[PDB]
Amino acid sequence: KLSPDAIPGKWTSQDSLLGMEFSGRDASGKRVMGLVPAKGLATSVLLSPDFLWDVPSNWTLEEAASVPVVYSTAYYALVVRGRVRPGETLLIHSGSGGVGQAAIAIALSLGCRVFTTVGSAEKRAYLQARFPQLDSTSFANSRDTSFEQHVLWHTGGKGVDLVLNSLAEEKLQASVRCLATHGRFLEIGKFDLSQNHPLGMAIFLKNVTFHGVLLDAFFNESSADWREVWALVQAGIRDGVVRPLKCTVFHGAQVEDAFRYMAQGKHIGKVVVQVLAEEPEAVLKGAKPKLMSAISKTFCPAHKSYIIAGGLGGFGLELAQWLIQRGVQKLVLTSRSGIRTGYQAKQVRRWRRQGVQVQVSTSNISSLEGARGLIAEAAQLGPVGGVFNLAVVLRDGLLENQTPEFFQDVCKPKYSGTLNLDRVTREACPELDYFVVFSSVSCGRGNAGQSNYGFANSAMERICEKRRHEGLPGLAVQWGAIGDVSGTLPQRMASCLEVLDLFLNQPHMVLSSFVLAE
Amino acid sequence: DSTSFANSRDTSFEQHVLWHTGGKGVDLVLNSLAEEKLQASVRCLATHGRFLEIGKFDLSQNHPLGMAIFLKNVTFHGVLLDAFFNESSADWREVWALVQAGIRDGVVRPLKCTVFHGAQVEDAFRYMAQGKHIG
Amino acid sequence: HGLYLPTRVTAIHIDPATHRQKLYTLQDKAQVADVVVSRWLRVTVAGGVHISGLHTESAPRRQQEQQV
Ligand SMILES: NC(=O)C1=CN([C@@H]2O[C@H](COP(=O)(O)OP(=O)(O)OC[C@H]3O[C@@H](n4cnc5c(N)ncnc54)[C@H](OP(=O)(O)O)[C@@H]3O)[C@@H](O)[C@H]2O)C=CC1
Ligand SMILES: NC(=O)C1=CN([C@@H]2O[C@H](COP(=O)(O)OP(=O)(O)OC[C@H]3O[C@@H](n4cnc5c(N)ncnc54)[C@H](OP(=O)(O)O)[C@@H]3O)[C@@H](O)[C@H]2O)C=CC1
Repeated sequence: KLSPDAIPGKWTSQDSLLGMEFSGRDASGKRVMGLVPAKGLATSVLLSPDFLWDVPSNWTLEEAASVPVVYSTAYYALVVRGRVRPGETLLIHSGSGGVGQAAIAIALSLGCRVFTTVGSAEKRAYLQARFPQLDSTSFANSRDTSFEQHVLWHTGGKGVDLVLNSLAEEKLQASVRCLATHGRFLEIGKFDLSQNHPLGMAIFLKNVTFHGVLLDAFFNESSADWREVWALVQAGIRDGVVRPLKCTVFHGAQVEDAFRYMAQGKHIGKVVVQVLAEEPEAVLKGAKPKLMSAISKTFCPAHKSYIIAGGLGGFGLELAQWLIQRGVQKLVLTSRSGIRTGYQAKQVRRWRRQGVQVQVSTSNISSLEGARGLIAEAAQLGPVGGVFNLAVVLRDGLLENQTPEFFQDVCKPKYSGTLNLDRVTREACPELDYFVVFSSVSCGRGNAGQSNYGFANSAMERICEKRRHEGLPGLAVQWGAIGDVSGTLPQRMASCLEVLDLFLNQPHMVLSSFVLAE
Repeated sequence: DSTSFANSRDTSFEQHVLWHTGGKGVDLVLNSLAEEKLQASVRCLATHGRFLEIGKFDLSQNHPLGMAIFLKNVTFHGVLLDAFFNESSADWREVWALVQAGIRDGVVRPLKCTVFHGAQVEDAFRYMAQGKHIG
Repeated sequence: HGLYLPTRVTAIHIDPATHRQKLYTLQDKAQVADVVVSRWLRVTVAGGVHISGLHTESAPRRQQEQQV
């Protein structure tokens, strides 16, 4: 229901955007509960210390998993934006929900009169148990617009000072009518805001401050303003106001069950996932989290350098874009003519602006000295991590019109280049962990009139097989027809990159991929 | 400075502010204009902006306001000074203190004044009605 | 990244007379209209068309994945 890009901050990760809070151990073994823009549901997280509280002694790590997001948003909404003062009467929607409970806890501490809207009778009873200060006249129905009349009755018709609205459509309009003179309306939802629904300005004749609250802004900007909310949450924790919510603990192996349980919408409190059990020790100063079985997907370090021969070509640019998304920050792209088109210039400038240390070169891998120069440049950037070989020269024609010169030209970029790269990589590339060369289905199946292409591709496969036998990385991928950049319909670039992600992890040597016509 | 002026009878201040502010906008806006120009002013708010409305025409007529602006942390304020005369004196003392502090600190300067005698009250009303007065 | 479709446009102004005036013939027989996008001012101008306040929302892929 929500596009991943809607999350603030240009992530582009295309995955791992499913978490917001956690409670675990710091690198020193300290018990900490944190707040992260994304990538929360994981066995580890990389968070700045400005988003990490300390779990007190009473709390258990299970309880601490609920406080951060809910209490941060409640505090930022009320204290820092609504400037709530003691004695006021504020309306908080969806009391059972986490933010509702946090807001109720904050308000009652100051002394306010609280109106809450719940969904059923069980939630009403639970909230009565939690907060004895709430009377029977402090509840309404949240599934209809009848809370308007209730609040307008028990308030004498004067309304309320604050409205922590989280409902949409007609119910939002009803909440606005409950406001009082000098009122303050705090919108934490994102549906009516997104749809650009109209809001009658007549309400402002009465002094009204219609706020729009998005806590997600702080995570990526406005670091100066954050420390106010952090100080407020810490003060609440030490003073006793901030109380952990109810939790329903699921295990890591059953996360889908937790998601479905949430989707049913029958949870009162918070739903939590137990990635790893808490030890009885106060400070375990452990080494690593327990290992688990996870689907494999490729990533790259930052100190490694990567080389793409013929990277300025069609497939080369898309593969380079893919690699950058996986952490590559030092690249070498080889072409005989360098940059000569607009698309190449656009891509290289974009990557340089992103921070990557791109560097085009004219070191023709066909000549062994050129291969040594290329590897030397890559080293100058940093240790050579991987080498890709996407060079090709095409001189097609039936064997009748073929000549030895055409064979030599077609096989120089691919046959000779791969050999030179292999020799140099063995000589002076000890940290290399990828060696990929791109072949064509013609090598296996045989496409009429591409004999030299077949011979060049077939050689590249033997070198890769031999490398993998001696314990070294090696892989020859046999592609069909790449579409965006035989009886095999072309292939989209996205599908090709997904298949490549699959291939780099397999233990085999030569793998192929194509799409069957009809 | 010379780059800080625009035109108040046209919707062109939108482009001027956006260009000179780098496309970000203005953090705080004090608006006293009509419908099209109010909409123009709203499009000038930056993230974490604030909109101070002192006019009445749009508020009285209940013109629609798009709620998409609040995706940013914009805060919309309806400022009416009359509320103090009827209640909230304890709050009015804060503004009183602000004005007194400004006066004693020299920030508060008197405006340029045009004087009409008591017998000529009608002429004063006509002159202000024309709209050429400054001060 | 991903495909984005228009959802809202704050204002579009079209003036065919000025449009015909703006057009200028290329060296080939084809006619061309220059275009400028000012992402700061949220305005796109080409010939006699003036689009302002264009809003595009991400659209989920149809995931037909016809290619397997
Ligand atoms: N300003 C911001 O950017 C932030 C936004 N928020 C918003 O605050 C609100 C509270 O979030 P959270 O604490 O997670 O609340 P929960 O998801 O735990 O509960 C929300 C409430 O909505 C009602 N509801 C009915 N059906 C469902 C359902 N299927 N799933 C969820 N709720 C349901 C219930 O209240 P009822 O009993 O009345 O039916 C429920 O308690 C949300 O709208 C959230 O988007 C939160 C933090 C930051
Ligand atoms: N995409 C496809 O349809 C399929 C292609 N393949 C293989 O996968 C790769 C895909 O790249 P592709 O789209 O063909 O690329 P291009 O069609 O753009 O051509 C190859 C690229 O490598 C460069 N190159 C060619 N020869 C040399 C050389 N001797 N030294 C340095 N650079 C060189 C070219 O630039 P310049 O000309 O300036 O040197 C160009 O950028 C190729 O290796 C191809 O053989 C196989 C199966 C399917």
